[PDB]
Amino acid sequence: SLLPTAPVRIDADLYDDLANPARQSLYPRDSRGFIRIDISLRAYWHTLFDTCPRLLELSGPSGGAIFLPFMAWARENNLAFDWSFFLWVYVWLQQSEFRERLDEDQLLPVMTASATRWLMIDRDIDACQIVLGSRSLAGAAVVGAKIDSIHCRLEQVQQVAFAAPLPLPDGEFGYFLTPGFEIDHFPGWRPLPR
Amino acid sequence: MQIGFNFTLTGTLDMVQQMIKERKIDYVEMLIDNFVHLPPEQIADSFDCPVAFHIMLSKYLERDREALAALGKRLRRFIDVMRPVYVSDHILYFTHNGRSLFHLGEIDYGEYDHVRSKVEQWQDMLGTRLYLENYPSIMDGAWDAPSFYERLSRETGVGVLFDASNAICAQNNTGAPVELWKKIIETTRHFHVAGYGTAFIEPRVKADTHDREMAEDTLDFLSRMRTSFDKPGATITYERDFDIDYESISVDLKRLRDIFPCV
Ligand SMILES: [Fe+3]
Ligand SMILES: [Fe+3]
Ligand SMILES: [Fe+3]
Repeated sequence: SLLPTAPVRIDADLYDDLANPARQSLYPRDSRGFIRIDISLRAYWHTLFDTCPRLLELSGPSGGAIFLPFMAWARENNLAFDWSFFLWVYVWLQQSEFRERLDEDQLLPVMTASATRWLMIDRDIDACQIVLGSRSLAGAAVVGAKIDSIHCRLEQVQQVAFAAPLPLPDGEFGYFLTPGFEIDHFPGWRPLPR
Repeated sequence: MQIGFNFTLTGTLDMVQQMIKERKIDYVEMLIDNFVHLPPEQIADSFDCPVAFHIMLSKYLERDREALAALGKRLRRFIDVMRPVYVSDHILYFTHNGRSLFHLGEIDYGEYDHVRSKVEQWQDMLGTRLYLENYPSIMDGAWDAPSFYERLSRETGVGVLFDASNAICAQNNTGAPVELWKKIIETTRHFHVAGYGTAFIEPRVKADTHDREMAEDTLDFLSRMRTSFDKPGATITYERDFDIDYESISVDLKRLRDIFPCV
């Protein structure tokens, strides 16, 4: 009744293939290792496509035409699947067969998704806000602010406009962190992390 | 036993305060690393009841000591201001060779000496007794986990935050009986419970989703072992971080007090 662990035993045996969809085929379907990878693979799928549902307008409801080539692309470029995970998907889209169909209706949700992710996972005591910039978003930026009040009726991620304009980043995206909950200094765009 | 509820999202405050007013919960367990930047007094003044701390993304097994110490120092004064009933953390594999796992992995329980060293270092930084939660295993590591926690808790002085839903997932996924945790259940006074889902492509593999009411075997687990669970100062926190509506939580809380009534 239990599913066999067939070629492995513990989770530590499957660490390397938890984000490699091309490596799921080498496990027996009836095995538990196949399902463990499928659970982890669906976690990447749902984190990307439940947060950015309009990406499914490009790939289709299965999302395979984006998911499988990106997961292979991210393993080659040694991505870390950090808070910049969504932004790297957009960078891959710019070199893919969907590059002609990329507009601001697709750029904005992935920008607020990366700001929202950094919001929830980052644990730097000295970092209160993240500011996301883009060459496809001049004059504005996406600001992710950690919670500093339990009674704030606003979203923690906002699109803000800059009076004096900010230089467009070198790559498609750029970021910088603020010590507090105010932007009084532009330190220079930092390149997107892995 | 005291019944608690986990406070994770800032938008659920109005419902949790109502649960306290109607005496549906006795305390509130918090994902305290999510609210590390707001004033610690304002958040103690938001709940007219005791609170408990639950740390999620400390990553003390792998985080750099410099950034880990900064988090501990901040959590230390949250402990000072609020005086939580307990402070709890996890044993989880977050990163493999630099890539972040979106489905967190069960650590290899054969790495005791490494886990023991990181646990004593993290418990020292928090300056209190730390409780560690068990994993809802999918692979066969569930069989060697009960003796792993009993050894870790014996040498480092940590407690165990026993999640009944997680052990029920382990029994369903690998056959490891929940009775392996009997000795831990009769020792620790703090517990977790929640509903669990199923793997999409396989209804036999169970996953901790915290989005449903409690299962049938999870309720029978608490019922037939109400003596080993119930103790002086015993607490159990119902977890629901997805599908957060008042009524599906209300029935599960009532089923919880139905198992553990006063004397
Ligand atoms: Fe937990
Ligand atoms: Fe739990
Ligand atoms: Fe759980």
